[PDB]
Amino acid sequence: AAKIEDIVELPIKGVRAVQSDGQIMFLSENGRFVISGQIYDLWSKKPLNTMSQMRDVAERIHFKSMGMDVDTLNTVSMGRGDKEVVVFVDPRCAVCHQLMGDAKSLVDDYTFKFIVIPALGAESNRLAKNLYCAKDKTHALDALMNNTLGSLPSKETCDPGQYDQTLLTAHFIGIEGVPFVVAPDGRVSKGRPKNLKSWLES
Amino acid sequence: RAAKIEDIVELPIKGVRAVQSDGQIMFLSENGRFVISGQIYDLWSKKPLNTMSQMRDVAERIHFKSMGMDVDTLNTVSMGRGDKEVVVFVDPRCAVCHQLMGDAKSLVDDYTFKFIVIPALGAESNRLAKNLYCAKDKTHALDALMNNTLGSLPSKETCDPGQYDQTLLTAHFIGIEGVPFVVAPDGRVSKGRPKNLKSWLESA
Repeated sequence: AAKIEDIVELPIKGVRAVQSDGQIMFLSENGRFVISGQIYDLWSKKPLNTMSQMRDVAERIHFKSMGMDVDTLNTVSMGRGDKEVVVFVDPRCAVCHQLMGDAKSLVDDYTFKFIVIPALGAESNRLAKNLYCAKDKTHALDALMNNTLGSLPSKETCDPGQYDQTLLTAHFIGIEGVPFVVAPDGRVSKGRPKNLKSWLES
Repeated sequence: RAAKIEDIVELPIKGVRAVQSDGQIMFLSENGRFVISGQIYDLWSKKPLNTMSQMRDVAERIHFKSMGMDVDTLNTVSMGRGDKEVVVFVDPRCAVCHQLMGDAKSLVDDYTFKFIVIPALGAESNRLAKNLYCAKDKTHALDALMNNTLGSLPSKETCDPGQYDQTLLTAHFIGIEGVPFVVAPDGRVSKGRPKNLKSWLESA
């Protein structure tokens, strides 16, 4: 337990990994600062040594490698396929509803984890709570998909705060917007894929 | 040498803290996902930052001369006679800015103020900022800026610096935020008007 003697917030709003002359350096967004050295992904517990690895953290999210179990979040599952797809959705998000529709034709190859987050506020919170508190989750999936979550029978003792953990977690780990799809190989789609089936195969 | 850049990746990092522990200074991202171990260099001032005072310095201070930025080359008007230069970024329609420039008049024996005009509030401020820049006779610029009469300053015959103000772009790039924005002689910044300008201006 080494103590931190001092901490200073630097005027850096962004960082690029830049490869040149057998080295990878870290250059700030307005180009004021360059850092020479080694970067370590504390969440996945590994050094990033190659540009493929830099590309990987920009492009992919590996929940298991980072020790994040999505089933512990406000999650409903659809399908029984051997490859797992993650989708962050708002209960009121129509594009999300459409995505969940396209996914029904894919349940033989994939198991979709729909992570419900009240990204759109107000009524979305009330809905996400109804999902989180529903007694019989076997009907949660259908209610989420039909925007009928409001009617779901609640557990007697279930009253979360307004700051939804799944939302906080998503915000924290860098999930932006809904729907947000993470393919089995970790590739992220910020929005609904043009064609879900093809996008999913790699 | 020189060598080409083979590859570039934008990393998911929105902020960086310098963190001192066990005799080294590490660079930790805003959500704690990444730590960079190694050496940071201020490319604008052309020096290594090796200590926490030096980290604090880039956090707290802006040193124009050291970064090769001559503020007199921006859209700038000067007031006063003092041996110490104070820099203030102002929008021509900014009431707080006007009040600051006003308080500054009582300090001209000790300081020379550089009022760098930026149309941060856009629209009508642009035309005013243009009018200053294109004023043929700059000896009346200070008074026009301070009396909010830049609209009437006679312009050079062929002068239209365009829709995007160079001073504004420069301020944005180097990270000057809001108006007024004060930089003391010792480089210390104030984002807003300091409570008392006179005392604040003295070295600290």
